[PDB]
Amino acid sequence: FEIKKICCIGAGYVGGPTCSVIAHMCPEIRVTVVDVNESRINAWNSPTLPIYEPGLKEVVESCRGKNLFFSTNIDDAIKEADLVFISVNTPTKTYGMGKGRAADLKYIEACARRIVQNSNGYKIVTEKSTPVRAAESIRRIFDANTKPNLNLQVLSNPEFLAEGTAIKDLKNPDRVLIGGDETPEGQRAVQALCAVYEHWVPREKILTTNTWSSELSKLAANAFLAQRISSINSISALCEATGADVEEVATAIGMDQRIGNKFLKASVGFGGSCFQKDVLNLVYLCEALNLPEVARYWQQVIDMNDYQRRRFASRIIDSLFNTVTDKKIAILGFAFKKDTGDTRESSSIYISKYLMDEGAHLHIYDPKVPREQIVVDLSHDQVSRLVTISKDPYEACDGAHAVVICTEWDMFKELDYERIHKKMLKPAFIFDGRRVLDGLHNELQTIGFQIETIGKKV
Amino acid sequence: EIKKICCIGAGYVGGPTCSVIAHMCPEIRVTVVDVNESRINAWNSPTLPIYEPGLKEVVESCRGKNLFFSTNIDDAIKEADLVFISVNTPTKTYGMGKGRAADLKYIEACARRIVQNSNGYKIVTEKSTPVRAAESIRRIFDANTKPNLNLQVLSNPEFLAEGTAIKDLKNPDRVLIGGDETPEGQRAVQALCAVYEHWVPREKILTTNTWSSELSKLAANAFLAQRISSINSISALCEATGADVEEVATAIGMDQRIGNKFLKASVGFGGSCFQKDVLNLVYLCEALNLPEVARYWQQVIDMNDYQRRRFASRIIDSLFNTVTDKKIAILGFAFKKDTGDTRESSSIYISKYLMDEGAHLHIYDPKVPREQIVVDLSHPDQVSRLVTISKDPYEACDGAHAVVICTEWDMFKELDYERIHKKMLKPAFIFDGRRVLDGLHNELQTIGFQIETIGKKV
Amino acid sequence: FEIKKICCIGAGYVGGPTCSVIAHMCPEIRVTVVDVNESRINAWNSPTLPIYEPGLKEVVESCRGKNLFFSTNIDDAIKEADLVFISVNTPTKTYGMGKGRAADLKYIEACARRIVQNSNGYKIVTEKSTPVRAAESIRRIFDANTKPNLNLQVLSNPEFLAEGTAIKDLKNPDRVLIGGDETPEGQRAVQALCAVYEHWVPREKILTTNTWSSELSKLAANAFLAQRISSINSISALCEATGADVEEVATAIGMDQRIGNKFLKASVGFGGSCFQKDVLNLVYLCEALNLPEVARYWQQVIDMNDYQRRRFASRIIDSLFNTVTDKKIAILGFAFKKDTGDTRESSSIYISKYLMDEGAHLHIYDPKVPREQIVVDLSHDQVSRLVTISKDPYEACDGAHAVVICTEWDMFKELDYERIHKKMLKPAFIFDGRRVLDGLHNELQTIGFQIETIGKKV
Repeated sequence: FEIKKICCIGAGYVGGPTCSVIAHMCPEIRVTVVDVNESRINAWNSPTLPIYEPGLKEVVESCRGKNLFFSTNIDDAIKEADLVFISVNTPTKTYGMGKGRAADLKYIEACARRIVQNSNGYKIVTEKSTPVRAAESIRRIFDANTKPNLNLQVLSNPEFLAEGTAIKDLKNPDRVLIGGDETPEGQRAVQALCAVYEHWVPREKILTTNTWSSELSKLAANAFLAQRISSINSISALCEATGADVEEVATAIGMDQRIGNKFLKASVGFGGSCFQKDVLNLVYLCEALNLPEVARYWQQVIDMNDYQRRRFASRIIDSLFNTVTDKKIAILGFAFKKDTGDTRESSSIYISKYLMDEGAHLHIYDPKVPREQIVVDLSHDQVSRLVTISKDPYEACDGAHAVVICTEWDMFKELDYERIHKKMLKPAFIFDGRRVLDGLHNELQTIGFQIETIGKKV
Repeated sequence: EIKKICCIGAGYVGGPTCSVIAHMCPEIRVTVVDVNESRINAWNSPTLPIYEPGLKEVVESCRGKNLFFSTNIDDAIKEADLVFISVNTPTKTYGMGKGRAADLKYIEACARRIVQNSNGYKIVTEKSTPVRAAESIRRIFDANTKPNLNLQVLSNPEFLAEGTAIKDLKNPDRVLIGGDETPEGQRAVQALCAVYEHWVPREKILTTNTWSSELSKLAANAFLAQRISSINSISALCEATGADVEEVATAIGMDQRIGNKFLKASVGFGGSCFQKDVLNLVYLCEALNLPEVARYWQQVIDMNDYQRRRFASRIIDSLFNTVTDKKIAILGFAFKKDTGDTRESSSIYISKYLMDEGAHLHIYDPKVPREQIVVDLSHPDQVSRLVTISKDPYEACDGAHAVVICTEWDMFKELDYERIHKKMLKPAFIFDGRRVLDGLHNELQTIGFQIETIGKKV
Repeated sequence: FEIKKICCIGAGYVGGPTCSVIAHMCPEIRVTVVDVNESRINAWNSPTLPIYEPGLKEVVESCRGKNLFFSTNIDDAIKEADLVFISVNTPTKTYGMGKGRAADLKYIEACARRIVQNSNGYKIVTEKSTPVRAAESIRRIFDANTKPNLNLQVLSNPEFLAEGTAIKDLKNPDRVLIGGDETPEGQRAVQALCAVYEHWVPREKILTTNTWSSELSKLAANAFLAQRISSINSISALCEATGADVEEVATAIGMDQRIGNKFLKASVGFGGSCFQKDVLNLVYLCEALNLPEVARYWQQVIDMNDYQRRRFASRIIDSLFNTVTDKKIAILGFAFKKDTGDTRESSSIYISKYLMDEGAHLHIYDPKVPREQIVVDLSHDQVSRLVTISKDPYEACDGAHAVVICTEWDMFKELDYERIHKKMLKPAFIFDGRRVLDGLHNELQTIGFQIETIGKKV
C-alpha cells in the first residue's frame, strides 16, 4: 500500500547518495542502507563520507540518525522493509563466457537469495544497477523459492547520475525510470515507488516501462552518448585530411535542433567507467542473442575510439621520425576528463602506453590525480625505467621534445608558453588532444612551436 | 555593399532562397537564371514549377519589382555583385565512385561561364555544397585570370526540408557561410552576412572556412541518419529480449544530452537526402585513405539495409516461406506520411522483397500517384504480373493473407479492421512497420489478427 | 474410430502406388485417389499406368473399380473421407529466400485449405511428402479456419520407397513411420492409421514419433546415405595418392557390423532426385535456424560430391594435355545409376558439361535414356555443335581419344575391347568412373589401353 520503510543493499555510488536524498526529501520514511563491508559502513557514519560529492555531507548529516541509517545488519533491515533496493556491484566478467564484456550477476543473485531467506508477506524489490537479465534472474530465484503468504514484486529503477554532480542530478533529474510487469500486481508496485519519487519529482518526469526496457534504456543511453563522441571523432580525421575544422563542423552540426549541441567535442578518445563498458556489454548481448549485424554496428563505436587514440599517438611518433627512445615527453593531463581525479579508461593511459612502447621518457603532470594512481595505471619495471611523475608542469616540459596535452584542464590554457619554449629541445612540438589551446595557435607558432591539434589540418 | 544578385539555377535550391531574399530586401535586385526556358516561364506563371506552401505569395509579392526570372545568363552575371551557383550535383552513374560520388560537371561549367562574363569584383557562392566544389571553382578562377578580375569564392549550403521551405528560409536554425581565412574571404563573408541580417539575427549566422561548410552539410545528414539506424538496431534487440523500442526511445530521448528528435524506430529511413549523403561520405573516406572512418559510416547504411530485410523476411517466414500467388496488401508507398515523394522509400524495398517471392501485391497510398508507384517498382514483367494499385485500402485488403503497413499515414489508424478481417484469408496478418497501430493490439488480437510490429517481441 | 474411406490428393509416385497397395491389401477400404491433372487421372484408369513399376499394373487392376478409384472430383472425395492423404509436389524454390535449396509449401497449403472448405465432423489428415514445417503449416491453417463440430487431426507419414522397387518396398518395408501429437487426440489418430498398415505390416515394423521427428527422419536418412557415399569418395582420393585401393578399403570397412556393407561403392558422384535436394534442404534449414556449425557440417557432403566430379573431369582433361578442342570422346552411360532411364542429377551431365567447356566432341551412349532427354539435359547451340548421341557403343568409340564410363551398366564389362582399341586414336584412354572394369585391367593394358579408375593409383 504505502512505503514507510526502505532497505538499501549496497552502500556505494548506486545506493548511498540515492537513499540519502530519499531520506532528506521524505521525512516520514525510515531509510536503512546496509552493506557487508564494515569499513564502508563506519565511513558513512563518520563525519567524512566515503564518497566525495558536492553537498552530500550536508544531505546525510541533516537526517542521519533521524530517518537515515547505515548498518552492517543486512538481515534485520530486510525483514522490516516495505521496499528493498538492490544496488551492489555488477563487475565485468574476468574469466569465462563474455570475459571482459559481459556483466557478472553474482552479487545480485546472492542478494536475491538473502531476501527470500529473510523476507515475509508483501515486499517490493527494486534493482538499481540494472544490467540486462538482472530482473529476470531475481524473478527466477523468487519463483523457485516461494513460501505461503510470500508475495515479492520485482522492479527495475536504473540510476542515471554522473559523479561530481550526483546531488543536483538526484534533486533535479531529466527523468526517473521505473520498470515493472504489465500485470495488475506489477502496476500496484510501480505506483508505490512512484509515490516515493513524487515527494521531490514531478509526475511529468517519471517514466514507467517494462523491466526489460528500463534495463536496455540505461545501456542504450550510454551507447548513444559514446556514439556521438566517436561520430565527431571520425569527422575529425576527415577534417585533418581535407582542411575542414572539426570545431566549425561540430558547431554547424549542433545548431540543428534535431541534433542538439551536446557531446560534440572532438577529443583524443572518450573514457570513464561507463561508456566502453556499456558498449562492450551491448555488443556481447547481441552476439549471444544471434544479432551479429547489431553487434558489429555497435562495435564500431569502440573501434573508432581505439583508432582515434592510435592515430594520435602515431602522429606524435612520426613527428619524431619514428624514434622516441630516451626522448623526454611531457604528458599534461592524466584524468579521463578535467576537474576530477578519476583515471578509469582515461585516454592518457593509452597514449602513455603507446609512447612507453617506444622507450620514451615520460614526465607526467596532472593537478588532481595522485602519483600513486598514475603508477598503478601504467604498470601491470617499464614504469620504473621510463616514467617520471612531475610535481609541476614546467618541470615536465624542461628539456622535452614534445608536450602532449591529454586532458582539458583549464590551467593548460594559461601556462607561460614562451618560457616553456626556451627550455624545450628544438624542434619543440605541442600536440593538443583536446582543442584546449584553440586561439593561441598564431602566438605559439611565432614563439616557434610546431603546434598540432585534433581535427585541424597541419 | 551587395545590391545586385544573380542566381544560376532555378531549381529547389535557387528558386525559393532567392525569392525569399528578394522579399526581405526590396533594395536588392535579384535575378534567377536558367538555360531551361520552360522552367523560367513557369516561375513567371501563376503555376510555379515548385510546390511549396507560401512560395506563390512570396514570388508574386516581389516578382517584377525586384525579383526576376530570365533566360539571359550572360547579362545577369556581368552586372551582378554576387553570383549564386545553384545547379544539380547528380550522383555519378559510371566511372570512379559510380553510385556514391557527386558529379561536379555543372558546377565547373558555371565557373567557366562566370569567368567568361565577368570583370572587376564579384563574390561567387556555391549553394549545393558537395565536397570539393569550392576547391574546383577556385581552380577554374585561378587558372583563368584577367587583368582586374577579383572573384571571391564562398560556400553557403541550404538546409531546407521540402514541405517547409518558406518556414525554414524565414526562420533558419542557422545560416552557414564558408570562406577563406584571409582579408579577401573575410570581406566577402561580411557582405553575405549583411544580406542575411536583413531578416536573420546575427547569433544564428555561423561563419567558417569553405571546407567546413561542405563537410557540415554532409555530416549533419549522416548524424541524423545514424540516429535512426541506432534506434532501429535497438529495435531488433528489443524484439529478442521483450523490451519495447518505444519505451526505450522515450527513455533515451528524455536525456537532455541526446534530445527526443529522430528516435522513432521504423522499417527503414528513406528520402533523397540520407543514403546519398552517407554513401558520399563513405566514398570520400576511401578516396582519402580513411578506411576506418569509411567502415564506421558504412554501418549506418548496412543497418538500414538489415532493418528492411529482416522486416521482409519476417513476413515471408510467417507465410511459411511461400508467397507465390498470395495476395498481400501494401499500405503506404511514400517514404514518409504527408507527402507524395517516394525516393528511397522503404515501401519500394519491401515490395521488391515480396515480388522476388511471387507475391500478388495490392498497393494503396492516398497521395502517391499510380504512375509513380509503377515507375518506382520497374527500376532495374514482374510489375506487370504481380502488382495492382488499389484506390481504397479495403479493395487492397479484400482476400489478402497479410496487411503490411509501410508508411505512417494517419488514416491507417482509423480503418475498419473488423471489416477487413472478415474478408481476409485466415490466418490474417498485420505487419506494422511504423508503430502506427500502437494501443490497438488487444483490439486486433481479439478480432482475430496476428499482429506484429517493429521493436516488440511477439 | 475406424478407417473405411480414404482420399488421396496427388496421383504421383507419392500417392498413386501407396494407395493402390492399400486397396489391394485392405478389401474393406474404399480408396479414392484424386488429382487436378485430368491427363494423369485418365492414365491411371487406362490399361497402361502413368508410372512404370514392376507389378504395379497387376496391383491396380486387381482392385481398380472395386475399392480403388481414380477421380478428377477432389471436392467430393474429401467430403466423404475418414482419412485424407496429402501427397502433392513440394518442388525446390526457384526464386526468393532459399532459392534452389528450400522446399516450396504452396501445394500443401492449397490442399490444406481445400480440405477445410470441403470437410465436416471428424477427419484425420496425413501429409506424405513430409518436408520440414509441412505439418506445422497445415496445423496453422486448420486452427485459423475452424467450424462448429470440426475436428481435424494432423499426422505425418513419410514415404521411403525407391523407384524401381516401389511395390516390394511397399509390401515389405524396413519400417513404417507415422508422426502425430503427444496428445490424447493425436494418439487416437495415430492408432487409426496404424490399424490400416497392420493389414500387411507387422506392428514390430511400425514406428510412432512426433510430427517433427517424422519430418526430420526422412531428410536425415537421405543425408546419412549421401554422407556414406561422399565419405568413401573422399577415401578414394586418398587411395589414388597413396597406393591404397578404395575397393579393398571399402570392403574392409564394411565388414565391421557396426558399419555394415551398404552404400560404400565409390563412384564419380551420387545422383538422383533425392540426395542433393535433401542435403541442400537440410543446410538451408540450419542456416535459417541459426545453426551455422551444423550447416557447414552437412554442406561438406555436397562439396565432396562436387569435388569428386571435378577431379575426375580434371584428370581426363590433364591426360589430354589440357586440350580437348575437336577431340572425340565417348561417354558410356548417362543414367544417374544403372538399370534405369532416370538422369536427374546424374554425374554424366556434369562430366559432359566439363568436357563441353573444353570443346570436346562428345559421342554419348546409353542403352535406356532417350536421345531427347540427353539433349535437354545438356542444353540450357553448344549441344548442337559438340554433342552426338550414338546409336551403339562402338559408334561412340570409333576414332575416340578416350572412353569415359560414367554409369555402371553391366554391358560395359562385356564389350569387345580389342576391337574398340583398334578403332581408337592412340594413345587410347579408358577412364572408369564406376569400377565397372575391375579385373580387366591387366588385359586392357596388354591390349594397349591406358586405363584409369576411381580410387586406384596410376
